[PDB]
Amino acid sequence: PKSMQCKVILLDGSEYTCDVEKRSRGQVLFDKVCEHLNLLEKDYFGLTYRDAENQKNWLDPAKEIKKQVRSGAWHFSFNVKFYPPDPAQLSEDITRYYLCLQLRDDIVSGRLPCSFVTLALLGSYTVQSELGDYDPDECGSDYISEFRFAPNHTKELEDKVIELHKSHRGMTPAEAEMHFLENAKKLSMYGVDLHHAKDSEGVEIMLGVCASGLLIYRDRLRINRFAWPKVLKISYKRNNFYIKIRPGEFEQFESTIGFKLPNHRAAKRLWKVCVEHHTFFRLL
Ligand SMILES: CCN(CC)c1cccc(O)c1
Repeated sequence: PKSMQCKVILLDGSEYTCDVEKRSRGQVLFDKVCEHLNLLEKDYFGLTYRDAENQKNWLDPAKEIKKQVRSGAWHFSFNVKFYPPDPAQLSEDITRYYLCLQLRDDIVSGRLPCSFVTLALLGSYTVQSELGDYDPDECGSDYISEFRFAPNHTKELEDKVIELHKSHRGMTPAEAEMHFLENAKKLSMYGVDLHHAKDSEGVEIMLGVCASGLLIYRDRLRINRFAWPKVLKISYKRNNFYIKIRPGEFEQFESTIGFKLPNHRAAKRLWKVCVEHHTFFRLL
């Protein structure tokens, strides 16, 4: 029975290494990672890998690892797949902790845009959870934390994190992570997976997939929302992606909306994440 070495980047940036049989389905590796992380609420999380295009793909837990990574290294990242709309309803604090770690990376990476004050408030709750009560002995008029908080760090932002941290005296880690999530969950791009596309007229847009539905970002003025209830069917063909959109109240026919993706693989990637999110929605 031949075994392949797996390397997994965890959300704290640490690296987990293990072996699985070469014919293993993704679930086998994911179970080993989740046991390492003492994670029980596993269904919100998944593993990603990079293809030769350095594009992120979800490892399908139901499919053979070898049939997915194909030519690539057995190198993966542990990520949030389904962002809970209401993280207070997760059963375990450790689930909320890994969700906070994922959101901290979504923020630093710029996937999750954030106002100055929200960057400072989230940062202040992270510092509270990890260091406890503000300590002046660990501070100065110049102080620059180790913590990454934003895609573009400024002294103004560092100062504001310290001001807010002083206010959290006595707050426990689970409490500070809950306040972190109460703020993060309200951000317009929370849990939104963005896909580059063109509309039917060749105009570049972004397609956003999230718990609530599919978002179109044409411009800051033109923004379509298709709540999952309105979506009957999601399909791809060649480089094309289509959604079948419910007749309006008293209308006779469904409508189909068509999009151009960068290639067949990018169309397939978007369709799979849409199907998986639509299922998640009907379980809420
Ligand atoms: C079990 C997999 N399924 C996929 C959408 C899922 C994922 C997260 C929560 C949940 O209640 C269900």
